[PDB]
Amino acid sequence: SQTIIRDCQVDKQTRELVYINKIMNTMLTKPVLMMFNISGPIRSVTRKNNNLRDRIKSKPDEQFDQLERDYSDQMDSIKYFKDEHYSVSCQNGSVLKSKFAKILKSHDYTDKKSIEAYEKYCLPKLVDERNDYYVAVCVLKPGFENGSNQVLSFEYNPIGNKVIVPFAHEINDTGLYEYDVVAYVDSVQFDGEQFEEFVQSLILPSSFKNSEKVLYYNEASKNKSMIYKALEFTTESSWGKSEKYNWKIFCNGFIYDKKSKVLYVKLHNVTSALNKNVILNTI
Repeated sequence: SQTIIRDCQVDKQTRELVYINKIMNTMLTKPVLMMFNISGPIRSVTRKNNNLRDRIKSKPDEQFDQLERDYSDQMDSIKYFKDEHYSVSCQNGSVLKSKFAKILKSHDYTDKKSIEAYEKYCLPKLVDERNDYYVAVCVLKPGFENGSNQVLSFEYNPIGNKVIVPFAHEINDTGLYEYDVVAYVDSVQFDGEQFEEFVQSLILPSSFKNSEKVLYYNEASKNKSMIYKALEFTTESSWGKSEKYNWKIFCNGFIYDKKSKVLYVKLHNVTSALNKNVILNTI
């Protein structure tokens, strides 16, 4: 149910975004819509083996585990790409905005109410005036969950040396969005400012201990730079000989390897009033 993203430069002009969504692995009863921004037009769409999900996920998870001290368990122009079960179209947001229902019908996404809903709560997040960023429309069809290929791979060419990390949620009534996504983005440049804005708006899960505090970290290390929040608290034995434990869990934010220009993102069960993408520069 978590969303896994891997975006890598595969050569001078091309990048590949691998997107694994929660939906993608459900018994789809009818066509499902997924839309997100991408920094350039797509030229190929493929499905990949499910083993890729854990391979990709382990990377950001591993990086963030290194920050924790979890004493648990202790003993003490529109382009189309189709398949028997999915249908995708790439186009500038303005275009999608200008022909939404037809394009969607094009992918066999009929339900009028649903179309209106997306046009009202989704599209606004995917259409920017300043830059007419591209949008990827994927309609998943029943049967997509049959087999071991519920992983979409988008081959594309970045416009203007930019890379969009698709975090934009659907606009909702409460103004609060719960995130659960991990990401791996290589060949990108650090952006402290927007990383901080994001980290500082996050609300961590609770350990239910009256003594817990949420600390904000923004530290640069030898090779890597980290911006994250963590839940910290102490636990001590009552029997005497107070062997104190300083727990440091629920670390979420951005970790950036300055040497290899790799970005690790983890926003696991955190809430925020921010509903936006992270747009970075390529290297």
